Order: sequence, then C-alpha cells, then structure tokens
Amino acid sequence: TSFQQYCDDNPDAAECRIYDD
Amino acid sequence: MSNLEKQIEQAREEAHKICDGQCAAAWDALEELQAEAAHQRAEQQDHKTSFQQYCDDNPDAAECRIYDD
Amino acid sequence: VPRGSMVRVAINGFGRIGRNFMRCWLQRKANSKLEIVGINDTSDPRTNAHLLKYDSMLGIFQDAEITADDDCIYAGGHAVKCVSDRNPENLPWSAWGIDLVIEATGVFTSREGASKHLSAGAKKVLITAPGKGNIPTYVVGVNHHTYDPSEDIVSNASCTTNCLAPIVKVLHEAFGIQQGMMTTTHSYTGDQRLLDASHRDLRRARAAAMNIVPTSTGAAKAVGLVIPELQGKLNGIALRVPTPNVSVVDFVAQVEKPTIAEQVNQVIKEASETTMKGIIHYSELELVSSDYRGHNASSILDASLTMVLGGNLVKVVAWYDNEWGYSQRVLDLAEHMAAHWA
Amino acid sequence: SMVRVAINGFGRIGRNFMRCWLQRKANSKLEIVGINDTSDPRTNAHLLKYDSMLGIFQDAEITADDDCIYAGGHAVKCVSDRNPENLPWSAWGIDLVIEATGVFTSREGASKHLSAGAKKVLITAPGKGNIPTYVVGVNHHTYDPSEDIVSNASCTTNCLAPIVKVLHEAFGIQQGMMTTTHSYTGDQRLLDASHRDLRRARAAAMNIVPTSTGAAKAVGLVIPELQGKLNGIALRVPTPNVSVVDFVAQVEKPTIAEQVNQVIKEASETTMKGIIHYSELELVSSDYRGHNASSILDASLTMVLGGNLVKVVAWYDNEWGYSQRVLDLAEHMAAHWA
Amino acid sequence: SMVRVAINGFGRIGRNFMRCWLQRKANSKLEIVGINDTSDPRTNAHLLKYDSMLGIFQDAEITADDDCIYAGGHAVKCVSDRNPENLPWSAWGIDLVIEATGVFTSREGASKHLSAGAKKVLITAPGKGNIPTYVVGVNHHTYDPSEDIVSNASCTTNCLAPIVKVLHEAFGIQQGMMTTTHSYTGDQRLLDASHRDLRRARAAAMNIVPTSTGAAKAVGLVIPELQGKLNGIALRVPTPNVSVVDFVAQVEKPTIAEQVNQVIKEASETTMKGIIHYSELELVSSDYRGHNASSILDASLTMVLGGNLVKVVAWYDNEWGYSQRVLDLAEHMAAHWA
Amino acid sequence: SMVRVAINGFGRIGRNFMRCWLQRKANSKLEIVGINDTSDPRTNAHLLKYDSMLGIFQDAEITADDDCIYAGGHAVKCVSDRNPENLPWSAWGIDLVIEATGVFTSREGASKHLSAGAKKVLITAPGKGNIPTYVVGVNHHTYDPSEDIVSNASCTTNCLAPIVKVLHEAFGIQQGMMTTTHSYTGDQRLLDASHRDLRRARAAAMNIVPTSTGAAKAVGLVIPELQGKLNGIALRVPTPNVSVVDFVAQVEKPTIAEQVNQVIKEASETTMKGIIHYSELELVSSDYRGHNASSILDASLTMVLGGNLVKVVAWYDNEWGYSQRVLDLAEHMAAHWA
Ligand SMILES: NC(=O)c1ccc[n+]([C@@H]2O[C@H](COP(=O)([O-])OP(=O)(O)OC[C@H]3O[C@@H](n4cnc5c(N)ncnc54)[C@H](O)[C@@H]3O)[C@@H](O)[C@H]2O)c1
Ligand SMILES: NC(=O)c1ccc[n+]([C@@H]2O[C@H](COP(=O)([O-])OP(=O)(O)OC[C@H]3O[C@@H](n4cnc5c(N)ncnc54)[C@H](O)[C@@H]3O)[C@@H](O)[C@H]2O)c1
Ligand SMILES: NC(=O)c1ccc[n+]([C@@H]2O[C@H](COP(=O)([O-])OP(=O)(O)OC[C@H]3O[C@@H](n4cnc5c(N)ncnc54)[C@H](O)[C@@H]3O)[C@@H](O)[C@H]2O)c1
Ligand SMILES: NC(=O)c1ccc[n+]([C@@H]2O[C@H](COP(=O)([O-])OP(=O)(O)OC[C@H]3O[C@@H](n4cnc5c(N)ncnc54)[C@H](O)[C@@H]3O)[C@@H](O)[C@H]2O)c1
Repeated sequence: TSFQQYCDDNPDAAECRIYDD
Repeated sequence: MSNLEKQIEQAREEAHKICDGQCAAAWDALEELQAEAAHQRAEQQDHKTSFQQYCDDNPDAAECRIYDD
Repeated sequence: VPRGSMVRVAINGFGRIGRNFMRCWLQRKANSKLEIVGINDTSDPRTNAHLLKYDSMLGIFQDAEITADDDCIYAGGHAVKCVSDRNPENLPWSAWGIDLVIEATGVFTSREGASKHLSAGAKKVLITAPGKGNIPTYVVGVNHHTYDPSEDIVSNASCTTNCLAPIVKVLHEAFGIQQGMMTTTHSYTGDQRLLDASHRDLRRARAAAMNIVPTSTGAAKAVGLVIPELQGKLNGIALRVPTPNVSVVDFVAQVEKPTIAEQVNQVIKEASETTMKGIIHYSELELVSSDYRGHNASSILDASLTMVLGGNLVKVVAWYDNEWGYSQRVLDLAEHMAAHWA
Repeated sequence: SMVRVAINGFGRIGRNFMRCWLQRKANSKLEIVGINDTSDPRTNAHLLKYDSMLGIFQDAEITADDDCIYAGGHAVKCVSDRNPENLPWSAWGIDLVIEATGVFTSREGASKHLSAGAKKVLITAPGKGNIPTYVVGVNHHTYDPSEDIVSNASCTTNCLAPIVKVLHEAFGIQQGMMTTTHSYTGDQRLLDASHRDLRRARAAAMNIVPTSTGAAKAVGLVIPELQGKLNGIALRVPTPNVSVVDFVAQVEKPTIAEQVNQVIKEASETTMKGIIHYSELELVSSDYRGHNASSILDASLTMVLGGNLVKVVAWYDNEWGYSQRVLDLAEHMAAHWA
Repeated sequence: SMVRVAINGFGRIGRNFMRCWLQRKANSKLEIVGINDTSDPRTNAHLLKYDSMLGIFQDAEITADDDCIYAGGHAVKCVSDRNPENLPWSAWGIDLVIEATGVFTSREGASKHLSAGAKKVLITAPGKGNIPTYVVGVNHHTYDPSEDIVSNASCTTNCLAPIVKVLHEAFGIQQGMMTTTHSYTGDQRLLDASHRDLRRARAAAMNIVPTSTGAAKAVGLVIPELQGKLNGIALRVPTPNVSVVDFVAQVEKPTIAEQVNQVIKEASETTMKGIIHYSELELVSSDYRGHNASSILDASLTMVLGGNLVKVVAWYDNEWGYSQRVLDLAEHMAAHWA
Repeated sequence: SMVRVAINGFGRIGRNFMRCWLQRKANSKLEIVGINDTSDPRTNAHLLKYDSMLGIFQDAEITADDDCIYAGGHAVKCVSDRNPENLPWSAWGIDLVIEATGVFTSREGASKHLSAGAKKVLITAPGKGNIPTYVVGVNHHTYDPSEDIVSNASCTTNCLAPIVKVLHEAFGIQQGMMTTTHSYTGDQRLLDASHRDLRRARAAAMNIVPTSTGAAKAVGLVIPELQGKLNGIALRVPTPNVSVVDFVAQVEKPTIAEQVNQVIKEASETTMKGIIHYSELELVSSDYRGHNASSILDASLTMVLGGNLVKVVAWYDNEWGYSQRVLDLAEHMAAHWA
C-alpha cells in the first residue's frame, strides 16, 4: 500500500514505530 | 496455621478412613486440634491491633475493603 | 411466589456491582422473572439515583427516567423503596416481602453474615462475590444447573472466576488440564486507595491510578469449586493497572493431550457456538480493553494471543468486563433461581 | 525548651509534614514525639518510607515495632484511637498537635485535643467557625501567642494569598476571580461512589471535576481588606499531585503584563522570598514536585487587558509546599510560645 | 442534487465528522465519496468502527477492501497521497474538501485542493492568513457563497464565542480573560519527546501542560465589535476528550449571577438553540461525551463580583461537538451553493 | 585512552543513557562527545534536564547553544541528520555509536555508522538478522572484540533472561511462557490514530493494549540451550514507566515455591549480584523507579503446582534499568577494545 511505503520512507514516524519490549 | 489447618484436615480424613474403638479415638484426636485452633485464634484476637479491630467493626471502610479480583 | 408472579428482589450495597446489576435488570425487565423492589445502602436515595443515572463508565442512562424522593428511587415510574442501615438484621425484608437479596456490599460474604438477611425475613441471598466457608458457588455456563432450590445462600464467584472457569472447562474437556497458572491484568476496583493511604493490605494502600499493584487472588483456586475435578490444580495472582474497567485473564495450562494453538482456538470457538454460547465469545479481532466495555460475555477469547509450546504448555488470553459482564451473570443466576423457585 | 509535637492523622499531609520535619530537623524548635492514626505503627512506617509521589525516603532509616516508629534512632510513639478525647496527650507531654485527619476542623472538634492534655492545635485545613487563620508570608506575624486553636488555611489559599497581597499593594485589587486546576485528593472517589459532593463522587482519575475551593473564602481572612471581594471554583483533574491557580483580578491602578511580572519578581526576591518563586521557564506540573515555595508564578502566562484586568498563573505542590508552610507556622508558634 | 465531499485527513476530527454525517445522512445535502489519508482503507475502516472514545459504531455496517471503505453499502473511495495537488478530486467529482490534516490551513496550502479539482475547502481549524472564519450560530449567516476557502475556527472558539455573543449583547463586554482546561490532543507527546513547543513536548497523560492559544483572540473574527478585547491561555490535562472553558469578563451593565444564567438560559431556548445548552446539573466531564452543543453552560458555577466582573463556565466535547459544527457549516455551504 | 561515544537518537533511552553515564562519569572508560537527533541542541538540553519520569537533573548543570550541549562543563557536540551515512563520525573521532533511534536495528542500517567513520555500534534494541545479542550477566562475556555491530536486546529480555538462566541451571527449563505487564512506550499513539499495528494505534493511556513481542524468544539468543522453548506476549498498561514480567515455566527437577525463592535469592547474592534483586517487600510499580537491577523478583508472588509448573514475577524499570545495562555493555566493550 501507499501506507506501507510511507512507513518505509519514515520508519521513525508516529504511525510506524514498533518497540519490541 | 499452615501446619495446624493441614493437620486438622488430615485428622478428619484419618477419622473418616478408620470408621468407614479406633473410630472413637480418631474423632477424639480430631477435636483436640480443633480445641487448640480455637485457642490460637482466641489469642490472636487478644493481641489484635486497634487498626485490626477497626476493620472488624468497619469492614466497609476505605482502609478495610478486600475485593477478590 | 406463584408462577407468573415476580420474585421480589432487594439490592444490599448500591455500589459498582449493585448499580450495574440494576441497569442490567432495567434493560432486560421485559421478559424478567424478577422485580427489584428494595435497596439498602449507606447513602440516601437522591444521591443513589444521581449515581445510577450518571455513570462515568456506562454513560447516562437513556431508557427510562430516574427520579428520587426521600423514600424511593423511581426507575421509569417503577418505585424502588430505599433504606440505610449497615446492620442487615434490622432491614425490613419481612415488611417488603423480599424473596431474594443481592448481597453486593462486599462485607457479608460468610454464611453467618449473609444469613442476617434471612433473619430479617428474606428467603434467599445471592452474594456477588466469592463466599467464605462452604457456600454453594455457581458460574453460569459451567455448573449453574447443579443449583438446588433447597439452598438459601449462594455465591456467583468473582469476575475473574467467571472469566477463567468457562475457558478452563472447555480446555479440560478437550485436552485434560493437569496444572494451571493464572494472571489477571485487572482494572482497579473500589478496594484500592486513590492515593497512598491507610489500608490493611500494604499494596491496596497505594495510589491505584499511578501504579501496577499486585494482589493475591482466590479466583484461580475458586475454579476448583465449580470444576471439582481440578481442585488444587490451579493458582494465580492479580495485577491492578490504572484502568477503571475491563480486565484480561492470562492462563497458562499444562495439559495431557498434545496440541497446538490452532486446535486450542478451534475447540474454544466450537464451544462458544454450542454449549458456551453467550458465555464465551470467540474473537479474532485486534482490539483493546475499551472495545469490550459493555460486552455481555463472561470471557472473550483473544485468539491472536493463543500459543502452545512443546505441545503441552498452552497459553490463552481472555477479556471480560468485570463490572457489566459480571453483573449480567448475577442477573442470569438470579433469573435461573427464579425459574426454579419452588 | 523544645516544643513537643504530635501528628493526628498520618495521611498525605501528615506524612509530608513528617518528611519535611526530618529534613529540617537540625534547626527546629519542634520535636515530633507522637502519632495518632487509623493505622498501626508498622503500617505507617511502610507508608512513610515508600511514597508513590515522594519516592523512597533516603535520609534516615525507618523501622517500627508494636509501639513506635523509628526515624533514624528518633522514636515516635504511636496510638490508634479515632476519638481525640481518648488520646494520651497528657501522658506524652504534648504541646502542639498537628491536626491533619481532615475531620476535626471545627472548634469543638479541635478542642478535643485540648481536653486530652494538649496546649495548642494547628489545623492543616480551613477552620470552621471563628478560628484564626494564617498564611505564612501574608499574616502569620499577627499570630497571637494566647490562641490555642489556629488554621494554616488550604493549599490553594497558601498559593494565591501571597500573590494577591503583592498585587493588591502594587495595584489595588477591587475584585478577583480564581480557578485552580487542581490535582485530585483522597477526598475524591477512585470509582463512582457516594459522596457529600455529588461531583467529588465521580471517578477521580477519569474526570475533570468542578468543586469548591477553600481559597474562595480563606484569602479574605488573611488579607482582611479583600474580604468579600474574591470568589472562585476548583477543577479537579487526573493528576496525583501539583496544582495551578488561575487568578483574574480587577485592579485600580492600570498596568501591563511586564509591570505585573516585574512587581512579583521583585517581591519574590525580597519580602516574599521563600514564599513566591518567579519563574520564566516553560515547565509542566511534574517539574514542581517537591518545590518549597507556596507559589511559583509562571511569568510567561501573565496578560493584561485594558490596564485593569490582570491574569496571573501560579504553580504549587499542594502536598509538599503546603506541608512546608505547616512546618513554618509550627516553627513560628514555637518561637512565640506563651 | 447532492454536494460531493472528500475528507482530507482521517484523524480524530476526520473520523468524528464521518460518524456525524453517517448519523445525520437521512436529512443531508452532502455525500461523502472519498477519503485521502496516511493510512490504507482497511486500517481506517477499523479505526472508524472501533473508537476508544466513541465506542463501537452502532448505526451502520463498516467494512473495507484495498480500495474503499463501505459505510452501509455506500462505497467511499480511498487514496493515500500526502501532496493534495496530486489528489484525484477532478476525477472523483469533488465539490467540497474537509481539510482535517491540520497542515493545510493557509490559503496557499488549502488551495492545493482547488488545483486538484475541488471547488471549495472547509478547514477544520483556524486559518492562517486572510481566510474567512465562521462559528455556526454566531456569524455563519454572513457566509459569502463566493468564498472558496473557509475556516470553522477551533473547538475552543466554538465554545467561547456563543457565550460571549450572548453576554455582550446583554451586558456589554469590555474585556475578557479565558482559560480552557482542555483534554490532551494528538499534537502532544505520550512520553517526553521533541516538539516545537517545549511544554507540549512533555508526557500528556502525566502533566498539566500550559500552552498558548488564539481561541480568545479569534472570537474577534466572528464578533468584530470585540476585536482585541479578549485573551486567554490553555491548560492541557490528562483526559482524552471533553474540555471546559473558564471565562472572566468585565462588563458595562452591572448584574448578578442569577441574571447572567437567566440570559444564557433564554438564549439557549431561542436564538442559540442547539448551540448553547443550559444545565443546572452537577455533572463531570465524562457526562458530556457526545454532547451536540458547542457550549454547555454550568449554571451553578456562574459568579459575579461587584456587578461588573462576570465568571461563566462552559463544557464542550472538543471532538464531537466541534465535528457537529463542521457538519453544520458544510450543510450551510451546500444550501447556499454558488 | 577513553573510548569516544556518540548517541544516535536522543529519546527516552538515549537521554536515560546520558544521565546514567553522567552519574558514573568518574569511573568510566567512555566519553560521550557527540549527539545526533532530529531535534536541536537547545530542545534536547531542556528535555535532558527536565524529565517527567526522572525529575530535574541535579548532579551537574545543563546548557546549550546552537552547536553543543554542555553537561558539567563537558561539551557534547550535536548534529541533526536522519541519514547516518552523512554523520561526522570520522571528523569527531567516534569509536562507539549508541544506536537508540529504534530505526537502524539491522546490520544494513547500523553499518551506515561504520561507513561514516564509527568503529563499533551498540543497538539499544533487538537486532534484525546476523547481529550478536548480549544481556549483561547472562552471556556478555562471550562478546568478541572483533564484532562491529551488537545488540543489547530489549528491556524485557534483560529482565527475563537472568531469571531464566538461574531457573534453568537449578531445575532445567523445558518450556516457558511469558507475559510482560508493560508501561506504555513511545511507539503507541496518544489518541486513536494511524499505525501499522492496529493495537499500538489505540489511545495508550486509556487501554490495556496487547502486542506481540520477541523478547521471550530472544532469550534463546542469549541462552542458546533454550532456543525455541520460550514464547510470550505483552500487555501495555496506562503507566509511563516500570514494568513487570510474569514467567510460567515447565521444569524438569521438581521443586516448591520456597526452594525457587532460595535459588534466586542465592543467585542475587552471588553470581547475579547487581543483575537480579531479591525482594520480600510488598511494593508496587512506583517504588521501582530508578532501580539499577535488571530484574527484581517479587518473592511473595512465587508459586509452584505439581512440582513442575513454576511462576515467578519480576519487576524492571524499562527505561532506567535497561539504560544501566546499555552502559554496562558499552563499558565492557571498552575494556575489551583490542
Ligand atoms: N467491581 C468489580 O469489578 C467486581 C466484580 C465482581 C465482583 N465484585 C465484588 O462485588 C462486591 C461489591 O463490589 P463493588 O465494586 O460494588 O464495591 P463498591 O464499594 O463500589 O460498592 C459497595 C457498596 O456497598 C455499600 N455498603 C458497604 N457496606 C454496607 C453495609 N453494611 N450495608 C449496606 N450497604 C453497604 C457501599 O455504600 C457501596 O455503595 C465486592 O465484594 C467485590 O469483590 C466486584
Ligand atoms: N492533600 C492536599 O493536597 C492538601 C493540601 C492542603 C490541605 N489539606 C488538608 O489536610 C487535611 C489532610 O488531608 P490528606 O490529603 O492528608 O487526607 P488523607 O486521607 O490522605 O489523610 C487522613 C489521615 O487521617 C486518618 N484519620 C481519619 N480520621 C481519623 C480519626 N478520627 N482519628 C485518627 N486518624 C484519622 C486517616 O487514616 C488518614 O491516614 C485535610 O483536611 C485536607 O483538607 C490537604
Ligand atoms: N481533536 C480536537 O480536539 C480538535 C478540536 C477542534 C479542532 N481540531 C483541529 O482539527 C485538525 C485535526 O486534528 P486531529 O485531532 O484530527 O489530529 P489527528 O492527528 O488525530 O488527525 C490528523 C490525521 O490527518 C492525517 N494526515 C496528516 N498529514 C496528512 C497529509 N499530508 N495527507 C493526508 N493525511 C494526513 C494523519 O494521518 C491523521 O490521521 C487539527 O488541525 C486540529 O487543530 C482538533
Ligand atoms: N523506552 C523503553 O522502555 C525501552 C527499553 C528498552 C529498549 N528500548 C528500545 O530503544 C529504542 C529507543 O526507543 P525510545 O523509547 O527511546 O523511543 P523514543 O521515541 O523516546 O526515542 C527515539 C529518539 O530517536 C530520534 N530519532 C528517530 N529517528 C531518527 C533518525 N533517523 N536520526 C536521528 N534520530 C532519530 C527521535 O527524535 C527520538 O528522540 C527503541 O528501539 C526501543 O525498542 C526502549
């Protein structure tokens, strides 16, 4: 999707962070 | 009372096992641990804190509610 | 109470459970066998009518008007007489013809304490909590048909027991549960202090809305009361977290029949569509706690979280609305007692 | 020569006051020798040490037995009687009782400590009736040594009154409205449950809760010129500590925001030093945990319209900052004992 | 025929607006046909249905595929382009764009929709620059049908302005101070992290966070007589929705609290019906979740000092009540389409 | 000489690590000389000093200009570039980069530091692929000085693995299930908003939020005997810091709760001193803020059924505790620089 590529170009954006804790 | 509650439970099982004479002494031996368990809870009632007596008298107060969630 | 006549019900303790139960009955009053006619609480009718209508969790009550004077609360013109006495021996259960008392104060959970309603003139008592001593305990969907009308004092267990027992029953009949560990990540409840303050329990003493608070729980051992074959084979703890409602049970079981997470989900899904319909809901959605506000099921299995290791170590996760879901079961047990009143 | 102190009500204020005294113990004319509270001593030693707001107490070791709480060797006798007339104040030689239960703020309630053998009572709350009320830095020097029952007012009163006094002498306050966006307290309910106040009855950490504030009446007590000229409300919000007061005053001498901030800044460096702190930093409520000032003016929030309508905003730690002032008032009563 | 609508930005306001229109569609002149957003239609359908604040959506079925969101069989086309110049507004036949991203509030930014093919833009926020601002019930009937970009102001302005217009026409407002004790919004940070605003950088659910606001000054846009006579601040508190406005006004005509409440009550029953609600109930913030009014006056909190210093308190659901006004303004624009 | 350190990502872990090193600067082989972050030095100095969780930094003074942050007279050079290939690691003589952005967790992205001039990099998160993972106290002695990119695992793995290693070497862990009741972190949205994870999308401070986690399987990376024998999930709850691990293990050698506590207590006093803390106190989450141990066993919650099913519960400060281990691992690499 365009949403999935957005998180590829902005992995640090709020919609894209995954902290494995 | 982790040991006295477990021994009263086994002395009642031992009472039912022998009866199901020796059946009379098994019931008499059980009542001697129930008479001492009444002695242990009675002495605990003497040295109860004023806070603990407060929660007995006000079990619904904010300092005394215990909800088993 | 002749057949067709309502079982006259009084609520003792108009708190979270008492008011949740009242709003539950109000929405199901159409085909109910109960008539709520009395309330005893440490507060007054005008304060309690306000709290019944304006609920921070359930919202404003929409269905019927809620009014109060000095003596009664009116829920749609239906009058509920009110009284304020902490000693249930003094309560006017004889004068009001009370058949069933909903014991929701949290302090009269022993037989001696709950029997004080019987002394006052009530015929039966339903405790909205685990009973102390050998009080017959029931979980709807698990063993409520074992209820016998010759019992005057019963217990509907806790919210966690009502969530765990149906799951444990399904897993035990499918794979044979040998041991089981439970943790309930539970919303905070009224027994915790709002800020650090006096309490008999050093952990309930701590500020509830800014703390993860462990407490010991009997809810896991209580399953052995409704599933007697598993007595002494289950144990668990509780962790109160800063949410006001909705909780989640985490259960890890050592089972006999080797399996995988896929089969555990299918077996629970199958039971939720047959014997456990209305008690267990099977969900494959990625939801959070707020989405389960008002859910009527006792357990909502979060299927995405099921996992199995070595074929014998099973982990299942189930949601429950500890206020509304539990109160739906209190009403369900009360309706079942009414249908077999004798 | 030391003034022997007993704390009645070992709650938030009682335990904050205790930790305040332990840190300032080397210069004190007070000696805490007794505690009365619902809890036993062992429970209270645990609550005194482990605090969700103040953290674990680090200065001295805290232990207890059936009879006493021990704070670094120093023993504090403990009892649990909720009727103050039964309290062993004569047997303990108690001179000053810190009344912090919240339920003995009337003259007849606080006087029960006097019957038990205490000489003076300091109520950590607004009094009921004609009980002399004081705010340190505003009117505490008017304290008469013959008064046996006094009140340290409320936390919002101790924050607003020093700023009101400074603004009044500088510009002349004619009328004034207040609103304190206030952290919730133990008086509120964790979940919806019955309460005298139908709004404090509602889940504290889930709601903005409008309610009354003691500063609406008490500021006029410590600044008698302004009796009947100030009013306002409180907004209890889901924070466990630290609050902020919003004061909009109608003043006589027209001014601007820079001059208002200048007047308070100068006062914070001289007459109000240690009472008002002047801050131009962009902080939030957590940053003022443990602050010793009664008021911290957030200078960047000051604004004036038409010269006569002035808005000032001030922070305060309602638990710690107020308990510091309770200690200050108790130290002052010890210095002027008779 | 219908006015075809596209939503730019499917966030809190974009999704609340969608729910408002789904409930009010039976008597609507607008048809929501397209959505542009960061997310894919599947993620947005899930978030539209499951809402931590509004609960599960009840009125309509909501599903999605890779191309559309289906709100009751009605296919809503979805696209994910963050440059509005590229948006397919020409192909989709878009007439009106609900600009709810929060980043296209200038005319240069909002006009990117006009280049894409849209005919008008409604900014769900204050406009930057010379953009016509409207508050329904205050000045929306001054709407010029020839304007192509308009602003519905902010949620706080929508709460304060109707109360201000009633008080000014009744008593003559000379100056006015405001503080909105406000629920935190997505603009703040969950934990301490970088931000252009050093206060908004701080953990929102942990702090009372003061922040500046133009909502009080913005009232002068919709009530030109009061330009420059109002100012205010904002305090963000740990609640997720529902806020409250505290307004202290200096008025010309002396009055009392009973008359202030009676004037607002009468306006709420006549001219300001559906905009201002009058409540004498003792409620808290959670009780106003989903309220349709722009301002709910808390009548028992009204205070007046000296006749000319008036204090009023007004609730507002900053998400739902404002979204109802966004819908209201959009239907008004559709009724006057030119 | 001293190993020169650069911090990539001045977030919760980045700034916690900084404050950890500042308090241990006297006994350290590391010198923090550079920061790269999306924010400016003045904003980051403000956040470093004023921390909602840790409080106001008291040890040394913190200032900034356009180019540097100053901590205790020590200058820390700053830069703002999201692409690590552009960073001045060569010109600054950077030896070890602390990768704390959470974005460059693979050898591909982390090697860009090496291309820029850096010699080694320590990733403050689980790695993606061929990256050696280390948990201090479990396997950090197996570190090879020739490894250029390493991972310090997650905070949960650092809490669970020392407990697992102790239980495994005493009773033999066959299988094990984990659930971490976890404080919310920065990857969750404040209000319901777009996110590739539908549960992280939901309002963090309003929900219990389950998420998947590899922290339990990552224990197999550091205890290779247990590869594929451990699994678990996470439940994020509305607390800002401090978490707790619930571990249910299937065990070979039969045992009871008393012996399990004796073993872990024995380990915490000898082989695992400083890594595991054994606690018999009835504390809550707030009491473990700032605790330096990786795991604090709540001995009161230990329980065993049938001899083979063991449940142990351990606390951990996911921010401060993990940051202490990042420092410990970095100090270990400086001692084995080769
Ligand atoms: N809330 C839950 O999640 C939940 C779920 C299942 C079971 N329970 C159990 O149900 C019981 C009720 O819990 P709750 O959450 O409603 O607590 P609560 O404090 O909200 O309600 C208690 C109510 O009972 C009243 N009360 C107390 N003592 C009384 C007396 N002597 N006479 C008359 N009224 C009295 C109080 O005024 C209050 O209104 C508890 O034992 C709890 O363990 C609670
Ligand atoms: N917390 C604040 O922000 C704040 C600030 C200023 C003033 N105050 C005032 O200080 C007073 C104390 O408030 P708090 O927040 O500490 O309340 P709290 O509930 O935290 O403390 C009250 C303590 O007194 C005890 N207590 C109650 N009744 C008693 C009795 N009859 N005998 C003995 N002990 C009894 C309780 O067990 C509790 O430990 C209140 O009147 C409050 O209005 C509070
Ligand atoms: N929430 C409130 O309380 C409130 C009230 C009144 C007005 N407002 C205003 O309404 C506006 C919406 O705010 P919100 O609360 O919905 O914030 P939000 O973050 O919840 O909504 C923003 C949405 O827009 C999307 N978006 C951002 N940039 C985009 C782009 N270039 N292209 C397409 N989509 C994009 C984001 O993915 C997000 O879903 C804001 O300007 C705010 O000032 C908010
Ligand atoms: N916070 C915890 O509890 C915790 C514990 C253990 C491990 N971790 C891990 O540590 C990592 C850090 O997480 P956090 O909690 O500090 O999150 P955070 O958002 O607080 O920290 C991220 C910081 O990195 C910066 N950043 C992002 N992308 C960047 C880029 N391309 N270039 C430069 N700077 C950039 C951001 O500005 C932000 O300040 C995460 O991967 C997390 O999984 C977190």
